[PDB]
Amino acid sequence: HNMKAFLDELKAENIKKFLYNFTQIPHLAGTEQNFQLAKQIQSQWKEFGLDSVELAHYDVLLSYPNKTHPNYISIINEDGNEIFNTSLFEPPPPGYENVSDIVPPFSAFSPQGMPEGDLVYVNYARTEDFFKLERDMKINCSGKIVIARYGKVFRGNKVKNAQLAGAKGVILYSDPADYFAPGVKSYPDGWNLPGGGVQRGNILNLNGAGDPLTPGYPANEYAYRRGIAEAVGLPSIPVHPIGYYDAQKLLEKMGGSAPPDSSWRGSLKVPYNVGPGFTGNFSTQKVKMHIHSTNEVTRIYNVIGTLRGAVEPDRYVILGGHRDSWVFGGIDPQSGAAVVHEIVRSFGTLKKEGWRPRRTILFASWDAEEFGLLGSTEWAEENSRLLQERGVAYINADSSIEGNYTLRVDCTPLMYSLVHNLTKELKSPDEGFEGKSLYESWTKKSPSPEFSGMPRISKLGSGNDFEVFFQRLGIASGRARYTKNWETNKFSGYPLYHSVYETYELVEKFYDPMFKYHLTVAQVRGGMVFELANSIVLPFDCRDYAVVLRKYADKIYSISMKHPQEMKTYSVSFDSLFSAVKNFTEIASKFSERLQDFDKSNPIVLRMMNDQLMFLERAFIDPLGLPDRPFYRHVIYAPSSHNKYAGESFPGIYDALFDIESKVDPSKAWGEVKRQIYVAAFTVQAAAETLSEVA
Amino acid sequence: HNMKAFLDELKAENIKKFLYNFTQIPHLAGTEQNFQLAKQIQSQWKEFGLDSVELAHYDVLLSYPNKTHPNYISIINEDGNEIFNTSLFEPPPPGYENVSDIVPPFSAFSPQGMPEGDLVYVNYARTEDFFKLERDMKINCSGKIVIARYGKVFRGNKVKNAQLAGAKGVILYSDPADYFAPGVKSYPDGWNLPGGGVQRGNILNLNGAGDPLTPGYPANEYAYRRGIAEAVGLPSIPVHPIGYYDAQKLLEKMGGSAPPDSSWRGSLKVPYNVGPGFTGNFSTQKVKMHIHSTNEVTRIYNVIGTLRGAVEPDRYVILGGHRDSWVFGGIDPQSGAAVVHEIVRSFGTLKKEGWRPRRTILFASWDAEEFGLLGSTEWAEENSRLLQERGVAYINADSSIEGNYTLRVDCTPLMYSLVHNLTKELKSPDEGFEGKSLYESWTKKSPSPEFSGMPRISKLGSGNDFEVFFQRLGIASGRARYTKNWETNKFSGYPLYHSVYETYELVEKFYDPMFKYHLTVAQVRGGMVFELANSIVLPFDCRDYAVVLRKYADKIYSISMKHPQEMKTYSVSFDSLFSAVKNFTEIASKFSERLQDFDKSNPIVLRMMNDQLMFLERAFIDPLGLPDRPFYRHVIYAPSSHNKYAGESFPGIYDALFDIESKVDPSKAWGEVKRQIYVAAFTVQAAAETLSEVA
Amino acid sequence: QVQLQESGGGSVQAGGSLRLSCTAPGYTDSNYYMSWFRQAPGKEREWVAGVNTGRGSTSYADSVKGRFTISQDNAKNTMFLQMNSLKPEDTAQYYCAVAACHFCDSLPKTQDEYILWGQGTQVTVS
Amino acid sequence: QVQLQESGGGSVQAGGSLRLSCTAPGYTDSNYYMSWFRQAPGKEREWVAGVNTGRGSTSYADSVKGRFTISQDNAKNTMFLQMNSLKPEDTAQYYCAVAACHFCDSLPKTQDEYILWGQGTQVTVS
Amino acid sequence: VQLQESGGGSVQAGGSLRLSCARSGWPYSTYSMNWFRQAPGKEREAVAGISSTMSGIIFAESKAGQFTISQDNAKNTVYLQMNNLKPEDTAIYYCAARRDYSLSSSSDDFDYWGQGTQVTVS
Amino acid sequence: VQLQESGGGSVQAGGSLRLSCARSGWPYSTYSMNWFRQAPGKEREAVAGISSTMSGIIFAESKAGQFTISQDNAKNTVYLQMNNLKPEDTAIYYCAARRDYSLSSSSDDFDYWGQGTQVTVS
Ligand SMILES: [Ca+2]
Ligand SMILES: [Ca+2]
Ligand SMILES: [Cl-]
Ligand SMILES: [Zn+2]
Ligand SMILES: [Zn+2]
Ligand SMILES: [Zn+2]
Ligand SMILES: [Zn+2]
Repeated sequence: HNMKAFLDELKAENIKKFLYNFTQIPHLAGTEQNFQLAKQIQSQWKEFGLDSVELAHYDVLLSYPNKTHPNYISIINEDGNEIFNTSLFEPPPPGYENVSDIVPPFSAFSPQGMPEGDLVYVNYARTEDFFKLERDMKINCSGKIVIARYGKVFRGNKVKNAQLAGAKGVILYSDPADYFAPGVKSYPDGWNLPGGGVQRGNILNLNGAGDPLTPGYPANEYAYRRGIAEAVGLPSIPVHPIGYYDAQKLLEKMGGSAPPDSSWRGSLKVPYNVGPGFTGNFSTQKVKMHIHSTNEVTRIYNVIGTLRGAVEPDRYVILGGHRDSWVFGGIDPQSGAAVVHEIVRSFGTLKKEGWRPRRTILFASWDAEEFGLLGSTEWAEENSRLLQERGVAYINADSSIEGNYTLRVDCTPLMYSLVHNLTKELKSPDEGFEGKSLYESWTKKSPSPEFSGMPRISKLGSGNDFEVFFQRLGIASGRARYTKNWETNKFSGYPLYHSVYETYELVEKFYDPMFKYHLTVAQVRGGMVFELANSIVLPFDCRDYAVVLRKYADKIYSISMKHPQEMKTYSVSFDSLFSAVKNFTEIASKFSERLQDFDKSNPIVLRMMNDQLMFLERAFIDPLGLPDRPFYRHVIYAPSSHNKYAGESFPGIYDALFDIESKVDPSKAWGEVKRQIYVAAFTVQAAAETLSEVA
Repeated sequence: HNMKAFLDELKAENIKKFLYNFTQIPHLAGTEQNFQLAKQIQSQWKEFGLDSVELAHYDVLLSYPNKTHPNYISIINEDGNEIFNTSLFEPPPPGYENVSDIVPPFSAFSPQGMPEGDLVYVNYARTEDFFKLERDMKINCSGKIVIARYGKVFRGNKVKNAQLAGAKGVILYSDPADYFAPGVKSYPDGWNLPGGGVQRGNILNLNGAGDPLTPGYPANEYAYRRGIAEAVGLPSIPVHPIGYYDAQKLLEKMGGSAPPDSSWRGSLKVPYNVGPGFTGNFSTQKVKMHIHSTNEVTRIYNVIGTLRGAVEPDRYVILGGHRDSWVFGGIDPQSGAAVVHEIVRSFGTLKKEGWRPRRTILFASWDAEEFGLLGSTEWAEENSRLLQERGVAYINADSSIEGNYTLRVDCTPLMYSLVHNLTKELKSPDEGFEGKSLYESWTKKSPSPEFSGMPRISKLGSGNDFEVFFQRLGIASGRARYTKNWETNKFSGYPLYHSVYETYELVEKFYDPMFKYHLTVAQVRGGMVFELANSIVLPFDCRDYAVVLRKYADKIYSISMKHPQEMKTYSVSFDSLFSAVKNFTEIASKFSERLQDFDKSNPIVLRMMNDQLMFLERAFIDPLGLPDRPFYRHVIYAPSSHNKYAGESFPGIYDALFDIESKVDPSKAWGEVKRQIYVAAFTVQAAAETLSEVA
Repeated sequence: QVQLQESGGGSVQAGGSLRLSCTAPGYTDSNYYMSWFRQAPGKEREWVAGVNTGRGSTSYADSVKGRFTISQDNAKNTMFLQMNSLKPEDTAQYYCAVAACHFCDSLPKTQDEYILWGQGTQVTVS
Repeated sequence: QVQLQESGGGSVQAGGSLRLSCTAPGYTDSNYYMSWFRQAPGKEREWVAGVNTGRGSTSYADSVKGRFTISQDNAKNTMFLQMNSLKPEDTAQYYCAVAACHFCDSLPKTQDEYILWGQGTQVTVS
Repeated sequence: VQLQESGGGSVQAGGSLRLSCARSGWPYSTYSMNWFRQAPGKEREAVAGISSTMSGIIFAESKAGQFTISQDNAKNTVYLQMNNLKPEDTAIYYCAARRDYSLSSSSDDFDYWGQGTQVTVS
Repeated sequence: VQLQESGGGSVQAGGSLRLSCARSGWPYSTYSMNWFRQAPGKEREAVAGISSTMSGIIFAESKAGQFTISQDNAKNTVYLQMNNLKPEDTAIYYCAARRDYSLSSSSDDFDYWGQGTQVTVS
């Protein structure tokens, strides 16, 4: 029909019912319940009217804690007896005691072992934290179990740095000062973190590889899995998370060096000391870890529903989010899963009406994402040849809600204007602002640093299922979710993240009573997909790209200007980069002027220009790829090798520039910097020529 | 106007005049004469009518012999005095004496040095002859200058194997047995090799890298050239070619082990012994080489003429061949250069009439090709983003004549039918067959082994400018030239190859006198280009591919069946590969059935199917690429690491299977074989799905 | 690394005048955003003033407007901040920051974007 | 490697009969191109016969046609070439080769295509 | 709610007497049962405590191998195995229960108290 | 075609005589001249030869340091330089010319013959 006929079709009650349904039982990846859920999703997508729903299957490596032998942590005395024991399982939430598929807390792909030794607090386990610990604090981190707090860093980088420091074991706990909002009760009284709440995640440095046994190729039936030794991203150290109750019972006994600064402290009633061992009369006893998990090849199932386009069937707009969850997963991904299911239902109703999009739409209930990107990467690897020449954009969908302040949107520059132009038509769900556009509230509470009247749109970054679609194949990606008042709190993400208490009741009462915020997130994502799949001209704007590009240029210039003298001694010049961005700007302006008045009635020229716009993003990836990271190919937004959480652009130059002070031979390091500048300038100029006049 | 108007417009007299023009002075790459020729070609193409002619310049590494210090080979006694000296310059051809731009005989990229030591004859310097040298002949090649005869192997592999054996110096000479046709006089009274004639070539194992200092990126003005230590493909041993007169004066004195085989011999009056040193009273004497050549960064120029398309300007059909030559080079490439210029002139006349191609045509007088593919690879690297998403096919053009028997054509299977279909319309230029199609003569004298009525079409292999366009970007490549009686002659290539005697008079009197075979080769290449540029639907045939595919499957199967027992112990199975080929066959049959009746009046569906056909070839390259050879990406026709001359398909499996018997770990090697089989099967299936129904 | 040479400020009674001085070595021929931030005992850093060398513009806060004007020195790598009509609540400390820019499209007003930081001190007695 | 076990041939007067054998170990369950090549004293090889295990088709040389027939052996990895009415130009030494095939689209007639080679011999007197 | 205890005895030394306590009518899903050891004339000190999620810790760490703590929810009982009796072990062992599963060693927090089975040692 | 031999002398020993022979009237571009040393009562053996391509080989390898051979096309002559003259070197020398540039030591092949210069050594 049209835009409004799609936006108004979305019902909050239907999202409520779907979220209730998907959260009554666990749906952990590679399990019978997840397989049943995948079959149900396929069936429902089928009678909704979807053109063709297939069930892709891949035998991918996964990890599970064995049922007979539980995993935990024990404080073992000198004699050998066990004194303190970590909770073998999180306390069950009210109303879900009968369910017996609650997998105990654990970190995926944690190798087996029974490490024993002393404990050292490592703050957030950041690279700077270790830099403190040996540069000034002077502690032998090698051969000692470490205890780390969640936040500010992905778990994979944390365990990577732990391995680099020689740690024998890593214990993960969430400090309440990082995961407890003041003035809010804990579940089931509130939405804070109960003492038994444990966050669960994957310790994997896949770097976009995907399946740790088939890097670059799908794990088909006739595939050749590598040996476990030649796996990619697999940690060589046992890790398993705990709560903050048992952490406090464990952290209190430790004694030694006082925490170096205020940030090395937390809300727990602990000295928060950094020194190894349990200083006191109980110095003999030490931590012992008890992981007995297993890594096995299990068949994962991705439900791919293709709804064929009417005008350009080749052009695929992909909207997909994962469905696996450690426990019921009420707020992630089953909130996003219900959002996706509602968009699928609305699109199927529109298909029943008779409407057909101008581009084929690829919905995809992915799998095994909590175990690394696994499923999405494998499905992309299998269909890389088709997507690299036919994909248009990939709209991700996961964890629609994390609070009630505004709408946080991370998207590529090409859809920037669209992200604005869509939000003007919508209605704000927040407190106040009745009858005002969602855009106005978004600007009011989250204003862009440059323009007061513009909202702030953060960069795409890494994580989630857009990684392989954006950072390897170079397909425009976007993501939107309702977000908290990040300016006035500390907790990164909601306290009840990847824990047992992520039930449906939590999302219902403590986050979204009327499920209106879910409704608006669904409106935003479905509207972005609809505008991508029902636009005569691709809703991209090169100009903004050029604009924002200049910024990071200055940024990547400015950090280099932290060493002016060096750039004079080695003749390091960014003038190639600056000239390339100036080209990009002028040529993008000319391209926009051309497309503002080019004839749209002609189909072949319109297809030509849409190909130009679509391949503009694909003009940025380099087939050689980033050093040591072949599957990270983007040169503007690919994750960096250091400070991947921060997300600094021009990753090659940044890693070249990162820690440039401490290099044995500055000549070779600065030569590598010049090489990265040359590569970046060449890529920008190549994209500009891709936007230049043809023949 | 049409096909016939372009075909008849081609004139043998104009090709005659152009070949006269380009062959009066040397046009070595990176010299003022070559720059003047490039400017002349650019101006001629501009005044013919070409839409836009550019002079794309690149500062690329090249090699030249210094004028003050000439390069030669000598025989030195014990006292140090020099006994015999090699010709400092081959005799000037009659009619060309005042010209002083003729460079002395040398091999490009040969490092400096003055090696001294004994000499060992290694036959054609193949891997097999070295294998004889150590396993059965018990000769330690390491530490001794080596002498090799040309033929059966590219010079790069010769010097590579010489380095592996440990040679201190490499000497190249042409043996009359393989370079002197019986019953034919020598120049200037015949087309055989005079004793002063020396063949010239570049010793580079580039593996498609291109510029040895900027692999993967164009050598722009702001580029960052890598150090000479980190260059790719540079030999570490001095090499300089000689004739057979001087070689005989040196070969005769050597004495030792007798030749083990009859193939270890030639027409020269030599014992052809393999043993090191010179037997008898002159044992003290030894060979000493005198290369003083220099490698410097010189600016090369590629004359690119773009003629804009009328319907699909994005789609580029590229037709280009090199223009550099060691000496006048009346047969390589000026014979092909004149052909290319005549096609350009005819196309310009057609454009002057008003005709417009349906696809943009890119003519390109390349440069520095005799120094490795340098210029073509750099221009491809510069415009890789444009070509790999917009290019259609690359029709190479070089050395149109090598003997008047038939028409040898090497092309990708996609246009196999085209090569047939075009050849039937043309007329035979050969002896006899007046008024009969070139197809009939080609079949009669070069019949396909399978079908008697079909002609024989070989594969692309490696070498020349089609390498970067086919083996890296996955763009269809074709070649056609007149060829000799390889059935009844032994000399690989015409005897006067890459020497001073490659003048215009040679090509006139001792080769095509009326320049009619040149006319028909130009007809064939221009017709292939015109069909590729002015066909409403891309003139490719998937089925033939599928057909021929099965063939190589059996081939790559058969080699593995040389070890049946091993294939059972490690469960090595090609059933995945066989199922992939069977899939490809059925899906290609269905696609061709759809293509036979799909509506052509709709430009959108026509563009869809043309994209399917065009990217079918591009569905074969893998972004990871072949092992240790990232720029060789084709998994079907890319040259192998071993036996690159032979050109066996499925290079990954063949290199995995090559010398599989002598492996330290048979399990690991056979696992690598299984991995290659899995990769090949996945790639074939991916191409089939690329040809499968969309949405 | 290079460290900014910041100076200026001091213990001055309310209603008087003062001046801040920060120098960025090696920035003699490059445009930059030189900005002045303030943090108070018990409070956070707040934006006071900023300059844009690329466009040569200047920006101040609402209350700082009229009160405080940026100044400059003949050497392009050194810029000043003259002070006047000091009021007692401005007892806090300041910091100078520079962010090298070539296009200099916009002036950053948050402490995150700036890279090089100094250390300043001043007392505003009643 | 595996080497073909071939036998047959012998000193037989002209106009008689004979039979040539060749066995391909490990080829019991795979289709294969089994063919025979003859090289004359002081001359090159020539094609005389061949079989296509994949399709069962058989082809012979024009002079060989009407003279020489292939006999299949009970073991699938072995086949025979019975001989009859030997003409003194069939004094040369034959050679048997196998080319493993799965699709087995066409029987090859050039010595380059075949991979595994044997050593057969026979002499014919007038 | 009755937290009934058992296991009284008067073993002279080196006994294996083991104390059992069950919660009847327990109204909360989560529990934190521990022991207190009232010595003659001394305040009751927490001995060992186990929560509803198998998270346990003995507070008499000097009596590490002396006492072991466990429980089973099949019959809703908690289990204190004692070995190597000493004459000073003569004390009145009480049990303590509470909803919040944090393992605490403070008497005032724990307001559900059992009979307090006495173990005598000679 | 005329090939004059110059460089007569009667050095007893240790001479530095400079033999020269030029192609006056030579009409072919390629030349392959050598020297023959006719000894008293002995057949003229080839001494050393040089082609038009600067490719030269001495044939009296036992006299490697004894004889050196050079040429220059500025004045169109070829040169033989001898040091440390020996008494047995007394002989009559001819310069021999031939169009084909293959260096050879055959007397009958070398059709052109000069008058010859006699070097007498005491
Ligand atoms: Ca994979
Ligand atoms: Ca390059
Ligand atoms: Cl998301
Ligand atoms: Zn997690
Ligand atoms: Zn998620
Ligand atoms: Zn060459
Ligand atoms: Zn060539």
